[PDB]
Amino acid sequence: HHHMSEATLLSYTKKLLASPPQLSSTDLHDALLVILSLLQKCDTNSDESLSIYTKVSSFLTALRVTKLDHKAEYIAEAAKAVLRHSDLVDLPLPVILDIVGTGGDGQNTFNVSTSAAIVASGIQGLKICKHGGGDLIGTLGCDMFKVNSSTVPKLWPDNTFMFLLAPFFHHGMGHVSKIRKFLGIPTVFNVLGPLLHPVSHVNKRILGVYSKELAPEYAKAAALVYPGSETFIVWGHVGLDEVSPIGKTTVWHIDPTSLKTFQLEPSMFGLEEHELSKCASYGPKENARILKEEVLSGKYHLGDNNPIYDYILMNTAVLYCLSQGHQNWKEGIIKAEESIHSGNALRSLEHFIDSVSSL
Amino acid sequence: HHMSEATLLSYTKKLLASPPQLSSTDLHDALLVILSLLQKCDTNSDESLSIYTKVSSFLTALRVTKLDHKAEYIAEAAKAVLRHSDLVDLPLPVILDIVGTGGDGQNTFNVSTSAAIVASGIQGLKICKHGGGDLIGTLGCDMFKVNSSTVPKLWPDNTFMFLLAPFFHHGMGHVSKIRKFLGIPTVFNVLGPLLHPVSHVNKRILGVYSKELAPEYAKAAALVYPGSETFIVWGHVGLDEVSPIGKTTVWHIDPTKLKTFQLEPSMFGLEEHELSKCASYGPKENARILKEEVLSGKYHLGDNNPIYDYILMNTAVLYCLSQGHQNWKEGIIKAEESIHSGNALRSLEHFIDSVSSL
Ligand SMILES: Nc1cc(F)ccc1C(=O)O
Repeated sequence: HHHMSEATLLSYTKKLLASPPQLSSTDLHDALLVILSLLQKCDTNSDESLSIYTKVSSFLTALRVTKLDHKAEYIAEAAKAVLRHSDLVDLPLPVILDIVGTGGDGQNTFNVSTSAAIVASGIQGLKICKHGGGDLIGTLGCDMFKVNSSTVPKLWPDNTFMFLLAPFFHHGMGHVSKIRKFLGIPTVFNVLGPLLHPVSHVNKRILGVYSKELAPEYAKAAALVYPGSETFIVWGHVGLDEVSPIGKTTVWHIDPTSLKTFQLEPSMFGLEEHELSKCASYGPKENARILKEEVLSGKYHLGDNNPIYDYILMNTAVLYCLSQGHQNWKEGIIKAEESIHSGNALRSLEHFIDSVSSL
Repeated sequence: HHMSEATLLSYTKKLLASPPQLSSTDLHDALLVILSLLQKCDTNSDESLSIYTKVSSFLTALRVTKLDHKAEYIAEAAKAVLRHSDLVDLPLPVILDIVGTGGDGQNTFNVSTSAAIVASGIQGLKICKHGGGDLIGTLGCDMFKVNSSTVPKLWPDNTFMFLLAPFFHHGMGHVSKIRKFLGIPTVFNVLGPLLHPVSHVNKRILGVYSKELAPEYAKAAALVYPGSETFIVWGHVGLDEVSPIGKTTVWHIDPTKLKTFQLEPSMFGLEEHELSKCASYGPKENARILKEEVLSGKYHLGDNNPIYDYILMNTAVLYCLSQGHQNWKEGIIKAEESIHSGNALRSLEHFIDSVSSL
């Protein structure tokens, strides 16, 4: 009877069981708003809670089976519906970039994403507002829970680097957290993280995706969620949501002043290829120590063929090149190298850690 | 433990593959995992939340693939539910059943029970009707007394028996709450007619709600009842019975191939009646009409009483199925004779008395 009811949710699920399916991209937006209302108001241990988890499970599964949650317009409406339950950052009116992946690629490489974001943030004229999650920033002695829509505006003016932990912004993602665990299958939610940036001022971004087949739809989705933001969608050919240190990577270029694809190889950066096995994660604590006491403290050099160092330089070089409007990959390398050895990258990180500590 | 959420999840994943990797025996095994897990959901705990999430996921994925519209899947689903059933063991006439899937959005009179009773008064015929009884319940019959253990006692001396489904199929009891919560059709919606606990039944009418379903539903009926001559019926107004208005398609399984023909009340010498004239007056009222207005002999062929015509027609189809011909007007004469001889009221009365002295 009320729009925000099991009855309304059921009617949207029934559009999904029709041949062909009759669920529009805007219906998916509307359905997700009903699911989030139904889940936020859940009465613990009530029959109503079981019935609701039943109908949300049913909807989300139907949506996976039809594959409409892999269509650009549907991904965008889904991100938009989720964002309605989010704390967005209100800022008073350098190039501001984000770098992040969908995940879901079944890989466990070093956190190059946060590392490149920190090294890029050391380059004069760049500002980095990375949205993610992760624990890595956690283990450098700053409470990431202190960073929310209320504190980001205080941190914003004097910081070249910032990290936003998604769960402290996206209360809608918090509401589906338990049913996602219970479902144990991928859903539309597995690909929304990168399209939920709560800072409107971000100009450019690298968005990594787990699959070649998603990339073109994810590029069209990114264009709809971040209108006029110049964007690389990246897919490493080995199956990786960032620029791979082995083999090729494809870039899908959303260029608002112009769709177009181009191919990246480590040789274009003046770097050796490295196998994924040589570029592994040692978990958050050790990743952070490696980053802070080795990479950012200048223990390694361009030309040392240190695999992790190379991997971070390359991802940094793409951030720089994206930021300046050119494909001079070796120049982004030089700029990444200078950010580290000048101490600027470590200073950018330390200033953000001190800033957070002060809240 | 193999009967676990993790095992169910792996079955759901088979359904999300392109193309799906869920075989019909996979559905059988998945359904035993489901009925086992749902048995443990006696509270609204988080474990229950989790199990309902995964069963809903599985059942919904099955519906959207449409594997639950395929005969092999429907038969394997029936076999899995029957594992949780009390089945009737009998010592080794024609024995008939008449029942529908429901799910047609109609609210028509209980013509199956009524036609089963009238048919049971035609000499040579034995009726063991299986159904979801509330009607026969209100005629002073303790239908809980009719179970696995008591059916063999009632079998020898009764031309008519009614078997109330929820007292046989514990497995259906377990999925009752989640099916209500799902609000969408699943495979469970079409299993009722395929769950008969007496294997000696050798002919039946099974109504379906959909033209589209009927062909695959006839195949499933042939897999579930290999030793059975069967009519699947769909009234074109959208009805799981021989319709008192417009045409009814019949799919015929003759275990000698899917034969088809068409029924129209004129073939029975009957006027057409709108569904509105053949409405369900509720269990207590339906039982009153059937025993007072119909089995008493108050109405005859030619009175054009809608309920009475509706019962005569469905009885006549049972008779013709039983005899291996299409003499529909002979069917009417045999039905009219079972009502007006009193033989029908007596057959029902014998059963109610058999159950009373149990
Ligand atoms: N709830 C049921 C119980 C039975 F024994 C047989 C069928 C059903 C049904 O819901 O159709």
